[PDB]
Amino acid sequence: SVVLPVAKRGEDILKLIAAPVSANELNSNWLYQLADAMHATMLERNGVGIAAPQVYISKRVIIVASNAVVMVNPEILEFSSEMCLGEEGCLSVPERGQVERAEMVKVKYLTLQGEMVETVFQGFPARIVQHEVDHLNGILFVERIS
Amino acid sequence: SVVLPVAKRGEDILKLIAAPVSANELNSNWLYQLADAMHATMLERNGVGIAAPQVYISKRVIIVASRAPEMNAVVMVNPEILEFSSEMCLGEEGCLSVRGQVERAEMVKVKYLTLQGEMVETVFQGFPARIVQHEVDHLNGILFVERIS
Ligand SMILES: CCCCC[C@H](CC(=O)NO)C(=O)N[C@H](C(=O)N1CCC[C@H]1CO)C(C)C
Ligand SMILES: CCCCC[C@H](CC(=O)NO)C(=O)N[C@H](C(=O)N1CCC[C@H]1CO)C(C)C
Ligand SMILES: [Zn+2]
Ligand SMILES: [Zn+2]
Repeated sequence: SVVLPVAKRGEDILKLIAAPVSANELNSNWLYQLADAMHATMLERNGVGIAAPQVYISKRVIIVASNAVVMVNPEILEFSSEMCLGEEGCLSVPERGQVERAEMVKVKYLTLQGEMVETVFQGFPARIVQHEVDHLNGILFVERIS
Repeated sequence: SVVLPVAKRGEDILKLIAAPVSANELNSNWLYQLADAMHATMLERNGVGIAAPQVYISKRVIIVASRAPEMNAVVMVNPEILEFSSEMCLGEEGCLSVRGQVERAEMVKVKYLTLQGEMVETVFQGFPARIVQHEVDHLNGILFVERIS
């Protein structure tokens, strides 16, 4: 049910490298409750994704929802050299911007139950993925512009 | 219960000022679960307290659980030390995230919220007072090794 407070540009939490979710957390009430609160917060703000650092949780959890998918410890395995520009805004940057992304990405991640999945995204979902994974590595979208 | 991974000295999560728990989070399953995982992790690491930043959660939640006197564990949300005593004690401190000597106030008066969100004000003495000072230092981005003076 909970909507979490969101960190804004300037706050140091957003510039860290987020720590991996551990094995013990997989399939826990702990992790389901985190994911649920992140999903509620994204919904309240009209987001199509969210990353844990943005709700002060320095853990590698994102949600992508252009059904909403929860990804634990995601890794982008390859980017296409084919690029595309999209307009991005960020819940943490209250300034929107035109940003180049790989048109396609191959990604590996864990579900909340801890099952390994691998998949490709194209177009907008793929931009969402790259934006959220950027949050996990301490990067805001404005740093990908200039 | 879940045992969580713990940040060690030189991870920058430990150097931030942790954000206050919001009103909407009080009395939520979210918060009960966070506190439960913190509690399990402290027990499994043989600590006598824990702060949320140590488990990568940049939020103002601590647990004080001396064993040293023995007390029942207390969870404190948005804790605030309203008064430190002029009296001081010095004793060996170590941290799940790092030992040596630290001068602490011998008494502290602390105001905090329970997990339901009830306000409580309590005076700690001796070692529990040191535990509180240490955990609140974690919330403000300070490790005890910065206090070996
Ligand atoms: C675009 C790449 C993904 C950005 C995801 C963000 C959410 C966020 O900050 N995640 O870290 C969002 O939903 N942003 C929205 C957004 O940019 N949207 C919403 C629909 C179209 C798209 C492009 O402007 C609004 C809320 C600013
Ligand atoms: C005022 C001291 C408070 C220290 C709290 C730490 C745990 C911690 O890092 N919390 O943020 C701890 O449990 N440290 C233990 C500790 O210092 N103990 C355990 C029993 C008594 C005392 C010995 O000095 C061990 C793990 C080294
Ligand atoms: Zn964002
Ligand atoms: Zn400590």
